[PDB]
Amino acid sequence: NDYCQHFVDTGHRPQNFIRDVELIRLKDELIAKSNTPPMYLQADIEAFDIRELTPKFDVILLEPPLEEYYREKCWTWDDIMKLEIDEIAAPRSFIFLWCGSGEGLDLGRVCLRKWGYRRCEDICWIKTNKNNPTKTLDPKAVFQRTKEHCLMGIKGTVDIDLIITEEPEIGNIEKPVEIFHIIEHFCLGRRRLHLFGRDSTIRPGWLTVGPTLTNSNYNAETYASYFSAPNSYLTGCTEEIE
Amino acid sequence: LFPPQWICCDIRYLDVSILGKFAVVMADPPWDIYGTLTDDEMRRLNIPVLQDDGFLFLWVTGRAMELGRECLNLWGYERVDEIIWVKTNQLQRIIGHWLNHGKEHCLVGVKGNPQGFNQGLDCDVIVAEVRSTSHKPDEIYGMIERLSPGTRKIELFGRPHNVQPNWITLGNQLDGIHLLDPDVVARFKQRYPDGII
Ligand SMILES: O=C(NC[C@]1(O)CCCN(c2cc(NCc3ccccc3)ncn2)C1)c1ccc(CN2CC3(CCC3)[C@H]2C2CC2)cc1
Repeated sequence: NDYCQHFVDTGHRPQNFIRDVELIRLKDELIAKSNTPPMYLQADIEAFDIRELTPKFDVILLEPPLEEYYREKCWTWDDIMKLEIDEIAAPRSFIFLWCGSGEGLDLGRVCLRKWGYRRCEDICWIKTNKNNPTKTLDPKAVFQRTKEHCLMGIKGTVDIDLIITEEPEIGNIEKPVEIFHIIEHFCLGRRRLHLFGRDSTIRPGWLTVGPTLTNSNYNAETYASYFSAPNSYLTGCTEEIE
Repeated sequence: LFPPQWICCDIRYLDVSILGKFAVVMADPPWDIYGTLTDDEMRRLNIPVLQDDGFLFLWVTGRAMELGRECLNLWGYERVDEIIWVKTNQLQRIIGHWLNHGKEHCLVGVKGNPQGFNQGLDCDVIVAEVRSTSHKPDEIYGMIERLSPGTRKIELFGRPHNVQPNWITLGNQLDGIHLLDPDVVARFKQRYPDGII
């Protein structure tokens, strides 16, 4: 069965036919136990001195609002590349960068190198269209774009690299919550920053910073207190120390 | 000459200038991530002579995700798409040390001003069962045929199963030289009168 031909015939994307898309649940409970309280801060990141965010982060999730997310203030790759991400990352730390499906797959790699990371994984959010079998192409597009990439980068010394969900409604810019499961299951550390998160993405174990947040509770010293000894070096996948 | 053609050869040393221009180039190179080419050999490959206007399909993995972008740009292309192949078994279920790999990547580069192509007919995800080791899915040829039907195409580092109508396949495990396009046959005799490379 040629699913590319089938899509040409019927409009059903090939991913629509992937099927199924022991007990890694203790890990989840341990993640839940070590999670810091959610913390969040409304900040216009273009105007905001990023150094005010301390301590240095083990994990940075970065989700700038690309113009392409609005098909029917957007950030260009120009804006994104001038963010001083290297100033707030811990010397051994990780980044996950939503790059969309266009020029971001190239420019996002430029950003990762600019900030001192190398790419170790390319995670694809593959969007099914089971509930609506046409797309308006980017002029440069050769094919219909049915996925987005989240690049994982590393600086310093269970899951697959695919997320399959149905394509959200026109103008819903939300990314699949599964990216958080993937990140947390890596057990990379507990200082976790989500830049350009929203009210709807706030989450235990995470600091969320974005312009559309309606409330803040971020305090630098309160936030640092969660990682003071004996907790400074936890993976976020172990028991809290008694 | 529509039926399959091929040239057993070492793509490093073959003079590709004898082959003319192609609407589509596809390459599945042995990146140095077993017959490997170094990064410099990959950079120096004479891809630029093979097209004036058309598309490049470049399979990449590991660090070649970045190095293939480099070659692509150096060879004169702009990456305008990236196909991923989701590897499944016979039951349509899914088959890099941080995550398990469910997919292979194929960059799509444009050069010049291609016209008469049917952009938008296929989408950028392939779902297809794994045949053999290092075998790419046959679906890519259907997508390439619908994008640019009837045009002449060339594959670098192909294997015997990869030969296809409208395609010329170069690879060092093909069985000899099989050429039918008369313009190519002429330039081949002229450049290679004793039939050796
Ligand atoms: O086996 C291979 N492909 C035929 C050769 O023919 C064999 C032998 C060397 N190779 C050459 C090499 C050559 N010159 C250098 C030389 C000559 C003699 C001795 C040593 C070195 N000239 C002509 N072919 C290729 C091969 C090896 C790896 C992969 C990877 N894949 C699989 C993948 C999955 C979807 C597709 C993709 C992947 C996304 C990145 C694919 C094919």
